[PDB]
Amino acid sequence: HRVLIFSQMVRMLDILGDYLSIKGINFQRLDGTVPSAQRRISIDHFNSP
DNA sequence: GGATGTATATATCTGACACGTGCCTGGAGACTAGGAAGTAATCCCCTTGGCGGTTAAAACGCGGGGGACAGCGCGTACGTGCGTTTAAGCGGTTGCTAGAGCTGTCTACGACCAATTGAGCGGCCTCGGCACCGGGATTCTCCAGGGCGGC
Repeated sequence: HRVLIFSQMVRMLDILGDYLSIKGINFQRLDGTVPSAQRRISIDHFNSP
């Protein structure tokens, strides 16, 4: 399985990103701080076979 | 042997403590009215954490020259000291007037209260001016016919 995780706060997204960084899980991220080019890059990277 | 240095005692000066007195202002006691605390309702602004898109401001780098700063010379203007003058400072005259303080009288002026009403705040209707739409007058580009030339 692959999982999306939705949050109302981007600071809680930072907390989960650090949790997966010390945990060691390949994660990708999207919020309002990420510009549209890196958003397109991340969505295409997650959807690649 | 005479006079000088020094110690203890006595009279006088002076700031401080307590006693006395007035008086007037603060405190005690009582009453009352209203200022403010509390309550409920309504509505609008502010808080925190986000997103999206524009864009002009902020940031960064680099070249260069204008300006800040240091040094040096110089000459003038200010400091310093002394002798002389002068006016400030103190004490003094001599009267009159201004002003603080106190007491007294009175009157016009402002506080206070009730009734009234007319000037301030909000909305509604209308006009002045600006703007949207329809119709008439004026000017520009174009398609076709007539005449001339060539094989």
